Amino acid sequence: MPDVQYPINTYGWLKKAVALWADRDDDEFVNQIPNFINFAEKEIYRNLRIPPLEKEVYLDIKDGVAYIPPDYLEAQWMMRAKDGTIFQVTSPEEISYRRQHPVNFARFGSRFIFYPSIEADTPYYPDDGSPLIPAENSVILSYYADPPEFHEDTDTSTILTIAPELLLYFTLRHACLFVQDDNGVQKWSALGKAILDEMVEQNKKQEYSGSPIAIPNNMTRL
Amino acid sequence: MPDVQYPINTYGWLKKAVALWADRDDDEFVNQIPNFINFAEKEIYRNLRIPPLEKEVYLDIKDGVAYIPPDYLEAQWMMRAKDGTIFQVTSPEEISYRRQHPVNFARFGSRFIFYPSIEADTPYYPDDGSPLIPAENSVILSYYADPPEFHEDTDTSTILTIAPELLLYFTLRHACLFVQDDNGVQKWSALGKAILDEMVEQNKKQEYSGSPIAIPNNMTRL
Amino acid sequence: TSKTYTIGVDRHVSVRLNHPYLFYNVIDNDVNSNAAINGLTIEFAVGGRR
Repeated sequence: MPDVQYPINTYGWLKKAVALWADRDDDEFVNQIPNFINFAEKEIYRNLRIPPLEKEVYLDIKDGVAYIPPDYLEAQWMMRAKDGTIFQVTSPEEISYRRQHPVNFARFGSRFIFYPSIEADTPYYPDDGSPLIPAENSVILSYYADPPEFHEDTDTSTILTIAPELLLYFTLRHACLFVQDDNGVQKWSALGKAILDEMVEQNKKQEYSGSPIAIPNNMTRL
Repeated sequence: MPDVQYPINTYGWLKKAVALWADRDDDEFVNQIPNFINFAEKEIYRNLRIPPLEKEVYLDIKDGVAYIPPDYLEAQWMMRAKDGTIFQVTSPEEISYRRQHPVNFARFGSRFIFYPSIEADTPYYPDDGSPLIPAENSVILSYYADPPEFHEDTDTSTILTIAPELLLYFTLRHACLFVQDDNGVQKWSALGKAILDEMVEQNKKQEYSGSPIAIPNNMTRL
Repeated sequence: TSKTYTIGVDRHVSVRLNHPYLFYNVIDNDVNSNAAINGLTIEFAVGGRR
């Protein structure tokens, strides 16, 4: 019954296009549409990893530590605004030693540690209100973040602009679960997975793309 | 019901030819034709790579930060116009070393880094002209770019000049998904893939092609 | 949904539904018609149930 534009971009239209691609249109079903959608986006973001959801951010090292962002899922490079000087990661069982007798950081519950006992300061922020005079001593982190659940109609996300059919099939999945037309389940799921792998490969053929890699012969003086 | 031309130049006709093939046009179905298509082209471009969508482009570095264009997907060679000279790509974990103690570069989020503080340049944004006579120090990029989603009947793309049946089948795919005729799905999909791989093989046999290759045996000055 | 069926031209009618109890109407309003139906044949699939 419903009708939709061509270039699906909003949760608002998606909530209807789903009801469409499946024949049955009833309140036992629509009013839980959104639940299905939640399920699907969660199932995706749970293991999907790509740039568009990445993030730059400064930290607030007090003393060799820092508390982890609520929104954090998984980490990629960290370093200093200056000189680069990439950090690397290790376990406590080593860092504690390095305390007794480059940079090393590790994960203690909700806390990050660093051996050399650093100090960074999050920007000076506001006042007149033109920029965020960043602080010298700043370290910057790149981490994949939990995206926001829509919770709104007109709302949107990069995805829909990109790969909506994905969300579509994947939520149709849990829908065909609500009511037991499985074979459709299988179809939806297969297609979602195929799409997803296409994506990750789009990224893989990217992350090293430029020219032949060549393994560095990093040798310290002498 | 509808009709078409011998060549299917474009959308304005294709969106009808699809209704034709795939058996039916009943309005609940057509009005999503565009959506099926937006799905298919995406399922393609997500992993298809060839010349015709490539790009030449100059960059503005600013000793590092040189930023990634929106339209970017994957990067083939990258160089200077000056004297001819190729960069290669590496990780942060190496370029950072190059800092402390050939040209390399890497991918920091939405940023490109280059070890040496290069200064290629572009005119600043409001611009006024563009001829520029490429500033001696210009570097040029060769990268695959996200093509535009169709938005018009008389729109077009090389694909239709060259290989439309592909789009046809691949969108029939998601169509036969909208309405449950799965055998047709399998057939459409197999044919799409078998059409496609032909193209990449064409390109492969194109590349490195005109004659036999041989390991360069680069041996420096000593 | 509703659609015209014009004989000699159309061989079928595309209707999208999924409800467990279908209905149909056939209407013939037109003046210059002497058509008839011997029978139907409804194409369908199966979903499930909640």
